Amino acid sequence: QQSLELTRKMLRDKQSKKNSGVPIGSLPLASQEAAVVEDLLYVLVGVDGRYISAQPLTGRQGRTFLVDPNLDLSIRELVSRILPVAASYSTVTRFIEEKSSFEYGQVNHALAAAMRTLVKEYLVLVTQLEQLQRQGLLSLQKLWFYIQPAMRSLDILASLATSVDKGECIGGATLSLLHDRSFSYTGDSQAQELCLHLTKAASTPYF
Amino acid sequence: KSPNVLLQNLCCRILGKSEADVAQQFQYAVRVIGSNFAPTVERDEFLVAEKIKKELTRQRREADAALFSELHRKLHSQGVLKNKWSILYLLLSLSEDPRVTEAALVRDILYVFQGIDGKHVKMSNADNCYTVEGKANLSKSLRDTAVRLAELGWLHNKIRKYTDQRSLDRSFGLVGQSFCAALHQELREYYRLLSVLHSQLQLEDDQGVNLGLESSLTLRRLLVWTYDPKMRLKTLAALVDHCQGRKGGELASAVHAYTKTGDPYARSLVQHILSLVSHPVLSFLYRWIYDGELEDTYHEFFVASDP
Amino acid sequence: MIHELLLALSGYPGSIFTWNKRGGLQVSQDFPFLHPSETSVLNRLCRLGTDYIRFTEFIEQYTGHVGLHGIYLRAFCTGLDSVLQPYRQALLDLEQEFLADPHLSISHINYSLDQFQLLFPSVMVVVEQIKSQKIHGCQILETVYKHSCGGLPPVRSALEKILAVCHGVMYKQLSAWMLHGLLLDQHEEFFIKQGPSSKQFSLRVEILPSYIPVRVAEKILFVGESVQMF
Amino acid sequence: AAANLNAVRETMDVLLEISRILNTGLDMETLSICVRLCEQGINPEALSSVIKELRKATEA
Amino acid sequence: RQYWTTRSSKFPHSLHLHSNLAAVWDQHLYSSDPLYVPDDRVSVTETQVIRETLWLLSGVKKLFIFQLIDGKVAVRNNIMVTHLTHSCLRSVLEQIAAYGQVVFRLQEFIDEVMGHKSTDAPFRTYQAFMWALYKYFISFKEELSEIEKCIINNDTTVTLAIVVDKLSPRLAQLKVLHKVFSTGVAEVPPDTRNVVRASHLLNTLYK
Repeated sequence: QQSLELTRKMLRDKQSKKNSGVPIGSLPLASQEAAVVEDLLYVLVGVDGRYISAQPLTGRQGRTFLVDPNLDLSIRELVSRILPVAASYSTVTRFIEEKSSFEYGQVNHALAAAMRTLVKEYLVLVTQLEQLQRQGLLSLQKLWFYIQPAMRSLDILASLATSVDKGECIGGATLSLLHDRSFSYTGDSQAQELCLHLTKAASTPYF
Repeated sequence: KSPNVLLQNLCCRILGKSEADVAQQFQYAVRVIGSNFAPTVERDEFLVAEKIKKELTRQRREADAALFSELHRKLHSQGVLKNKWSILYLLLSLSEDPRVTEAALVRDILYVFQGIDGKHVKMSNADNCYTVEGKANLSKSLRDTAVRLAELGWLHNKIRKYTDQRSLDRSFGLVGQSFCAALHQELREYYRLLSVLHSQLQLEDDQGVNLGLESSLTLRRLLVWTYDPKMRLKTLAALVDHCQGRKGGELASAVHAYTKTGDPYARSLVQHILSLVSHPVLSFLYRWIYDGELEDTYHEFFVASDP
Repeated sequence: MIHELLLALSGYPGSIFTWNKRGGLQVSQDFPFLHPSETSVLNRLCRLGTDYIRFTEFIEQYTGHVGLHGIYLRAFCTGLDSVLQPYRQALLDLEQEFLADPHLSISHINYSLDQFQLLFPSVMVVVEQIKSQKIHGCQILETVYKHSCGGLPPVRSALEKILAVCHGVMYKQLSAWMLHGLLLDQHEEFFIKQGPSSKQFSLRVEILPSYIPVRVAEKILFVGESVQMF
Repeated sequence: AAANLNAVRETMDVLLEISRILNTGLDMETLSICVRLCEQGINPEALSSVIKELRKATEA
Repeated sequence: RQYWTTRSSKFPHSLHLHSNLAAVWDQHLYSSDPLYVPDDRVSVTETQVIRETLWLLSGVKKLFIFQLIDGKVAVRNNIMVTHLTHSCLRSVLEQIAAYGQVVFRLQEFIDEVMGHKSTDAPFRTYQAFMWALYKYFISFKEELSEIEKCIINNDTTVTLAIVVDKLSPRLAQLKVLHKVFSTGVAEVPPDTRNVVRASHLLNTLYK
């Protein structure tokens, strides 16, 4: 909805300017944890888990989820805390889809592809997880331990994408965000690494 | 027995001095080795396999990546190795210097990716896409993953039909035929990636843990396998829709227009395609210059000659 | 299966692979292990198998025996055989690699033969045009030259090779007709026919290839007549 | 036994192939030593450090 | 070595779908068709196949798979190859048997001329005919013998198609000379003088 209108508007702008272009609660706690682990593994790729229904909220924010009401309190809390992975992935998917149109310019375009590459490695981690799940060696504690860095990184990238979207930033304005977010997250390599990567990638066409 | 033979080999072989000639070297080596056993993190060879894939892409040797993948196939086929992870990491370090059941589901999804309907999953033309038939046999997650995968198969079918049409007609001009032939270059990589996946699907028997391997293939594995192929086919489908009626210079401009995307992967692919398409155009120009004439039936040149 | 497959590709259909004379090579879809993708790949390959079969039939027809007759047609068949030869070598190498590793998928074979998958239909198109129009004599030399400017680099290279063979044959003819003024005709196939011979030759423009300038033609006639009368 | 010998031979064949295509810079004996020590639970990066320092001393 | 005896052949080989091809095809026929009754065909190795083919090329009279039916080489219909199937096997064998029958005709001509003149009328035209025949057959036989020697060395497994393609130029020359012989000799009856037959064959070869 919003993305289509934005891309149409900026394509028209480019054309005007450049003149071209059983109950789970009944289940034992271990079985419930395994089921929810598989469900969240599904959710990582944006597909539903067997006991969670994606809330069909699109065009306003990233995809959120609703768990089944038959769920342990602690496990429901844990899944609540771990959910933002799903919404951050939906956000990055929508971002990469929207930068598809050339009307965002190459700089914005080359932006999303970079995150696309990061998306790749994200899925790789998920594969790792599912391998451990294939081994049956995965516990929710260790799942959270592994995701915490990934949680933070996805949060950073989702914030960057949301800022670019809300500001409708194109060109140096995006780079300004890159200039700003570079300083916005001083004191941690977690965000500084990505900021440097994105600054380089976006500046290369503008350079 | 291990450490002695290790030190003897690494001294007499790596260095031209034997272990009976230089003494402290093997001492430092064994003390560095000593008191270390193994990482406690997951030691699945898939992670290092895609690490190698990423490195090879960084080396722009995707053909080499496919070759390494096939060699990995034989390596798992033999069953003579139990610690491939360590040897693969060592090879990575060395190479850095010079540079129904899910089995049926995956077989059917492969079949679809070859452009032809599978089993329990087929082209729903009512949906004009690929749909899971008899999905009550599976769960919702399985069918969702299948649909996400089969988007690529639908794009493949589209591009195959388009390339067959353009390979059929001859009034489509020399430049159009060159475009279609270049389009088949990427189809070649599509196909041999598919062949690699089919070969690894089962090997020939359950020799290891599963499929002739130590690790079972899953939809998630196919997902990471197709990530890059999916974007490749998306770019190609965009290109083919772009050049709907562009002929000769029309098409040459159209492709040069889509050369400005800014995705260095896709941008370089488009540049390769444009170079291939312009090669006939360049030959036309060279003939028109050196010979003062070029003859055509499907007028794709920018010079019109009058009878 | 795979060996039967390649032998069918070798022009020797098996039990599953049935060669209808005009129905082409087709698959006896009866094996319990066959799958729709399997059968689709099988049909895609039977395409090229039928192409090879028809190639062999035509070449035997117009190389082993003397309309549809003359040195041009035998040269056409010989060049078609030569162009198909690398296909045969590729087939044999694929057989060898299967005989090495049995875990290879038929998809690998399809990947390998995609090199000629596109090449074959264009060659069939050209040869069926030649036959249907009954192109005879030097006209045939023009025919492929017309198609010699195609857009398929593989097909274009094959056509250049066959056209070089045709050039060589007609260069033999022209050398014969120049260096000693000797006209050789199997079925009166030459860009020059006999004239009065009392003057000596008459051009054959209707059969002259398009890429032969007329000026060159009359220069040739002048030289040949001068030599013969001398 | 004989099948084991053929397996070991094709194993060394494949490892040589991957090494050569991967321009790693080793020969048959080096690879045999490496693989024989591979199952011994041996730190790879330490091996790489050792071999790199050996190769740097070679020219020096 | 003795293998032309009628005893059955049972041999070890790699077992695969394509290695057990004939057996698998017959099992499929029987399972699909219980009506199917397996036709007895002796199993032979490609090694034996190629040795028999070499013998036919040399013109060996004692043949097992090949039947000299009415003076023409044909196949034996009670033999099979597990790597192959019956239909294509027979197709290949008949493609070879065309050349084999040509060779048989050549052999009979040779034996007739050499009767296996200082008394009768001179026939030196026939003498040179069969002299060149023998020379060409000698070259062909050295080719075949080299192939056979490579076979007997028991090297890595080698397929028939290689030798088929190697001898294909020889197959074509075989066909050409068969046509020429039938034209210049078989056509003219022996009722004519040596003059008539000699001129007929001479003009055949000149044309």
